[PDB]
Amino acid sequence: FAPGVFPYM
Amino acid sequence: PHSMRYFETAVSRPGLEEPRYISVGYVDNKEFVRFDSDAENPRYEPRAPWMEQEGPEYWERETQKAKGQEQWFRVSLRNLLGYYNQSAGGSHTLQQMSGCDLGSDWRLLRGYLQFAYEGRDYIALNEDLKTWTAADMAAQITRRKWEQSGAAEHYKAYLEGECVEWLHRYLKNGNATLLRTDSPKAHVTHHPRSKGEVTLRCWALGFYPADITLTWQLNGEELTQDMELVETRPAGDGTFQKWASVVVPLGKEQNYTCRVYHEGLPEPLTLRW
Amino acid sequence: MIQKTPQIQVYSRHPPENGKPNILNCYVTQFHPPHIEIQMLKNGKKIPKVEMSDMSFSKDWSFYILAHTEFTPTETDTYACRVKHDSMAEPKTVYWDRDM
Repeated sequence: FAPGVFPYM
Repeated sequence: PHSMRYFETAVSRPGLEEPRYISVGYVDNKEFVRFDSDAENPRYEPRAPWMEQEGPEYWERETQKAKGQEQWFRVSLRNLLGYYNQSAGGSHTLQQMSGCDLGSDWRLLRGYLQFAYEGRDYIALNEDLKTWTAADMAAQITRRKWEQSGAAEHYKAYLEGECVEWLHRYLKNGNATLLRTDSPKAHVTHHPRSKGEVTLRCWALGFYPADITLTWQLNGEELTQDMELVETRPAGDGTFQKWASVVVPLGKEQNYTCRVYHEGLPEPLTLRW
Repeated sequence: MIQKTPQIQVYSRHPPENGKPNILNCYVTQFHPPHIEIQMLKNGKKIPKVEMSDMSFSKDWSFYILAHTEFTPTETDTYACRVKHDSMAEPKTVYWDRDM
């Protein structure tokens, strides 16, 4: 199961 | 102890060319899935046989995620440019390593999450899955941004729950396969003399996994001084190779023993010339 | 600016025997950026079909790749690997050694 949504750098 | 990781990369292209994104999954250090934007049909593909057991719901779900992450890197890669005062279009690379370790008790041992811009560390999530470690003054803007948005907490969730959950599952799917071991087929070679010295090379070929230990000894006492060893290298057929060499004082050839220790071996090999 | 210099190992998949087809490998490792160009040569001629593995990186963010090809070792012919990367001013070409 791969990574998902997240706040930008 | 077991683990799962995802090494992802997004490399910027000189021109207006959208950045190439690639993701590789790893269970117990074995690559198991892979996504690549360069492919004609960009999709997460099975990279281990025990992975073909997954239905389309899985492969579509994963591919969706990879395409979201594809755009996640396009932006962040755009933001880092500003942060670093970098120009319009050059070669820029951003990678991230995430995953989770499972102790002997199958409970979460550690969770990981870290980025690197241009091959140098950028920002990592500490082992408490709450605080961040920014590498430089540039990574300070991101960290403060990530402290504001509470990003850390949302990675803590994936790490403690979904990463752990899914590692337990692939571990079950790839039982014997991941645990398989191929034993090294060793042998020693002889090489021409330099007035008063000959080289003895011990070869270990056809082993899996990569971890191997080769040693050259003299009359029992291990000689580590002036021993030549190659970094383990893949044969290209899934097995690895390596070799240990010692420039031995001729005549005294048979005085040197070589042992090979590998997890696949029932007993460590010992060889001589 | 962020360049790291590739480490090359040219070696065959099986121990060489003149006349017996085999596969010559070029394990380029430790480089950054991920853009590189690896050439397998024979007698100074670029070998036409050189198959490269997919791009992967390790814990220290550096990349590695395995370039391989079909070759038939003889005593006369020489083989080698020429790597071109931005961390280097000029290509690095290392030769296959039967004994290593």
